[PDB]
Amino acid sequence: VQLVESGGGLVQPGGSRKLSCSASGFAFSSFGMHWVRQAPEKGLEWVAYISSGSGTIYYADTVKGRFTISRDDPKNTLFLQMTSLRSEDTAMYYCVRSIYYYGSSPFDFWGQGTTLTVSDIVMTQATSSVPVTPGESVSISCRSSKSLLHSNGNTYLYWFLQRPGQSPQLLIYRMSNLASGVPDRFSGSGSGTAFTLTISRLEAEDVGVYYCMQHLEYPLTFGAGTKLEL
Amino acid sequence: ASIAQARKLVEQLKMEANIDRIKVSKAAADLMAYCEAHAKEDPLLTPVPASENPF
Amino acid sequence: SELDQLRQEAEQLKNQIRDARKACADATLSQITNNIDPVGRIQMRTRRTLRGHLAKIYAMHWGTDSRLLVSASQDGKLIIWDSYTTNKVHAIPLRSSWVMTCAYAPSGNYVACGGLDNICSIYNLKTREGNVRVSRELAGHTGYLSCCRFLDDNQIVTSSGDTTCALWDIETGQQTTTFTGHTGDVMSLSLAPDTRLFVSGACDASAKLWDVREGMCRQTFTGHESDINAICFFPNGNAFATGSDDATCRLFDLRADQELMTYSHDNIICGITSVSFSKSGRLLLAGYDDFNCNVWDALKADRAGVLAGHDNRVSCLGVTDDGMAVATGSWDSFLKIWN
Amino acid sequence: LLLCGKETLIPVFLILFIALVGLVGNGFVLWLLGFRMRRNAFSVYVLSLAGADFLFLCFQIINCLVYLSNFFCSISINFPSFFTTVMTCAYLAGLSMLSTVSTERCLSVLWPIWYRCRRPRHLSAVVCVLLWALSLLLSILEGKFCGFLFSDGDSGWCQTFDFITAAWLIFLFMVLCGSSLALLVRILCGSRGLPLTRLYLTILLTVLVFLLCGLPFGIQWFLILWIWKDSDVLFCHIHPVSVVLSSLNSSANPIIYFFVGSFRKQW
Amino acid sequence: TLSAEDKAAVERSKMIDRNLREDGEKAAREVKLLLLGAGESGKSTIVKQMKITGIVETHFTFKDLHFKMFDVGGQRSERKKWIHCFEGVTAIIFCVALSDYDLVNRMHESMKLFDSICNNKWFTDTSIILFLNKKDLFEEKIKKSPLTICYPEYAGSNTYEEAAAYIQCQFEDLNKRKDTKEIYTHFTCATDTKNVQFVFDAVTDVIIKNNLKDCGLF
Ligand SMILES: CNCCc1ccc(OC)c(Cc2cc(CCNC)cc(Cc3cc(CCNC)ccc3OC)c2OC)c1
Ligand SMILES: CC(C)CCC[C@@H](C)[C@H]1CC[C@H]2[C@@H]3CC=C4C[C@@H](O)CC[C@]4(C)[C@H]3CC[C@]12C
Repeated sequence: VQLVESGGGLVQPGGSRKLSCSASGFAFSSFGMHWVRQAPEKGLEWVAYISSGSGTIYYADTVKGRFTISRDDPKNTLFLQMTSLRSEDTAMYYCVRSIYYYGSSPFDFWGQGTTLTVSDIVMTQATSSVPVTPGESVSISCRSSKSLLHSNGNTYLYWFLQRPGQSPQLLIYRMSNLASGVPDRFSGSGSGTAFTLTISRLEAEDVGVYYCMQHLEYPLTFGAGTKLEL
Repeated sequence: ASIAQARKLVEQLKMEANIDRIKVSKAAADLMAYCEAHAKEDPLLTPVPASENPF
Repeated sequence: SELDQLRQEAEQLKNQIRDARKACADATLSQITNNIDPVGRIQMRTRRTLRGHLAKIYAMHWGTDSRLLVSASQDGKLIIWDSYTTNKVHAIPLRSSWVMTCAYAPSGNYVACGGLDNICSIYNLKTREGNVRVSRELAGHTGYLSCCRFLDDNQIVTSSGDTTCALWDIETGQQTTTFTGHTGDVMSLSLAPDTRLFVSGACDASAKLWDVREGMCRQTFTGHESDINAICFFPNGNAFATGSDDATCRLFDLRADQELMTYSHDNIICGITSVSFSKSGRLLLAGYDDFNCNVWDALKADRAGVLAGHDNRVSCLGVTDDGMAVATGSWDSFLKIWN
Repeated sequence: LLLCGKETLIPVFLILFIALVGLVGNGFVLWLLGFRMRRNAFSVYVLSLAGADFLFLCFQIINCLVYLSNFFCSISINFPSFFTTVMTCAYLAGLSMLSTVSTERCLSVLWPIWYRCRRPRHLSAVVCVLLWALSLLLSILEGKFCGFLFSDGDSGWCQTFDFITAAWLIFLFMVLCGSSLALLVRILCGSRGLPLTRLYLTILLTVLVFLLCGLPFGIQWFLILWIWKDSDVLFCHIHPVSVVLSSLNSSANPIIYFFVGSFRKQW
Repeated sequence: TLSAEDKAAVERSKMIDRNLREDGEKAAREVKLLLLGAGESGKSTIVKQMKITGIVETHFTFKDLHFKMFDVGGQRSERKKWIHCFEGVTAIIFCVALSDYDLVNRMHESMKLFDSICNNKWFTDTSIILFLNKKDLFEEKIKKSPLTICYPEYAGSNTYEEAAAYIQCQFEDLNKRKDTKEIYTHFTCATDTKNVQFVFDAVTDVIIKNNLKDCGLF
């Protein structure tokens, strides 16, 4: 499983650029794709979403009209055509696979991201920095502006970890379920509009920024970013 | 030739004979006691209301 | 002759077994459960209809979460359905179309199906590549599979038309135990709730209680005069029910080692394709091939209800672990989920 | 229908009886195929035919009820002039579905391996909406040029395209008779496994239903009122008996084309 | 209502429905032939003539038509338990060796098999294509050995044609409903390219009858 993106670089503002992402080693036509970007010293901001089989395409309200997301399944490739670029589009762009069925784990694999340089429901992670000692337990909470509990019982809150110098990585999907490759020392809990991620017996390579995301309705919104330090 | 198969069948019936059988009154009593002890936990005996019914 | 006196010793053992088991027959289950109030009319309406198969369904199986169910039909498809939202979670194409059994792993990570290809194929549902692929094919079992049933993610017991059952190790792929002793084709299999023993019902009109550990027949049960197509344990793990082509179901108890009750009716002359109990075991749901299902009161042998929503032979049915639903697949390509 | 009144009355009771039992049949067939049963590609043709007979028979209830209000209760209900236009659209699309069903059975017997394998799946939908579009177009342009659509129209184009619509019905009649003819020649020359008596009776039954029930109201609505040049002495006799015949066709179409085709499993 | 994930679940289920209808209309436009007959009766000769461990499937194409032959006789069990799986085949290709009459009552065993298959409740209207095999062997064997030891009531010339027509007449007369299904008797040589043509011509009648059933005309 590998998403590797290309097509970044320097764009003079007003110009245009196509970003491309090649997939390798997973059934690419069965997966919905997201583009989630990240500004140079800010958090993750979701940009665009194309479904499996291109049947449903959504965008963020700040990019709607100027950006176009388009997949091509025989080449196993994803494109984002970006027209009339402004200076707030300077970011690092991440391709995300996500598959949706009963019991699935969406947003589970993220790409490595490309650097663009241009020359609803809100999430409030109230703590921006936590002083951490290894071996201890750390609880990280975030606030929603709406009850994320749906009528079917799922509370669509997603906990991601971005280790420094890397791409973010799914820890918990739907407030309580551990992702594959995630140890049992991570746990999540909460009620509607109030959630926490607990890390019992914290070791190293848990240092990074923790983002909480909603999947109740589009646009998908992340937290500002709770950062751990050792 | 066939007597090895016949001796296998005689040993099967020979372990089959020596077994502790309880009487069928006790057996029917345990079946009836299981069905009474779990009758409130059966959502097809008793009609479930539509609140906790997921259908 | 030595073979003739050996057959004489065999029939003497059979006569001693029949006399020793009628010596423990003092009172029928009808005579004990005649003061019990009946369950009344069981009215179950069709709550879901699952419509994606394009051929005759021979097997379904429920998940342990009582929401996912796998379904096998002759178009080379097994579909994993979300039973609540009527959605299709997975559509898994089969390498052989002729599929007469399917099972769903109790962890939920695997399905396994088999048929006339003589192979229980095992499919890993939960892959990082996102699709379903074949994990193992359990070859070498020299007859069509009638029923394969999981114990763990690593053990599975198959039954077949080479008169044998088997216990397999999935990861090595080689069968570890062979259960021999039926003389007809083994048509159905049911594991106990503790999974340390199981029953197999076959075409010699006899059901045998096996033992998964040491690998040999503990008890043998007769009483049907025709070939047994369906088998199911009671939820206690002590009784089981058989269904066959002489239009009767029968209840056997393992400790009493004999017949207790015959679920028969003179209106019914057709065969039985599937049985299951409810969660308390008061209802025995037999699927027939006069196109419907009957719900028998399993303690009094009344016929409490009729599930009559199919336009062909009811071929498979299954009750959830919750007891909240009964699904009934059939030969007219429709699952109906009843409640 | 108020031109003679007294001479048409027991035909009007046969209109209401036959159109009610045909409305029950067409609505039950439409609910069965469109919603309940699984549709094969012939069921698109049975579906559009049942919809055309549904519209035709319900508009004959409306034109029956105007006469029933005028003769008995004496309320002049003025149901408007474009009801006749969509009634004729229902009539021409019903006859075009009859001819298209006959052509499809001929194509399934004459080229059976094309019909099994190389046949496009949505060809029934394309043919149904194209002949419904041509039926609707001819009916509204006939209503536009004869005064049934917003009270304008010249007679010299009205008889000219009434003749074109009647030429369309005799073209549909020769397509139905030629397709049933080629179908019966290819079967009775070279069949092996088919029940030929039930097939013979069904094919000649559909041809005699199209001849003696459907086509008379069309040839008396599009030819006879321009050629025979009589408006009072014969119209009161031949108009309601023609509506009796085509209401009988539109009532007996689902019991031939669906109920014999599906519910022999009952008895 | 539906959340943002349940809508994508329903969209996934709809796309699975489109793949299921594509595969079902792909398999519905195909001829399924059940190959039957006793052992050592030239079914291997038949499956090398159409094309060139339980059930053997063979796929071949002839005159824009895709055929799947199922040789199910490799696996031995009680046939009544799995014979309902082939209800709905287009035709049953039965194979009978003509030169297997003097060996051991094998022709009486294949008549027993033909009586079981032809009068079955699942193939009550399925057409049968009957291939009488090894006819050159039957020609060279009928001169030295008579047909009396297979059929004792047979009175006729011990040439190829009258006794072969007698074996046809016996095999045609095993059915109880002559009006319901068709039996297409053919004779295979050692090597000839016309057996798949005979299968195609017998299948065309079943395709015509199924097309007429499809159009309500039966
Ligand atoms: C005695 N006059 C009393 C009025 C009266 C009589 C009989 C009658 O039913 C026949 C009708 C109804 C009626 C019926 C049709 C149906 C055939 N075409 C679709 C057409 C028209 C229009 C029409 C017809 C003609 C020549 C017809 N020759 C018989 C000339 C001009 C004209 O409108 C410009 C009709 O009139 C509105 C009305
Ligand atoms: C283009 C315009 C004229 C069409 C509108 C006509 C109206 C009255 C309706 C009545 C019944 C309808 C049909 C009902 C059934 C189907 C089957 C579907 O698979 C294709 C569309 C089709 C064939 C519909 C086409 C439109 C239709 C014929």
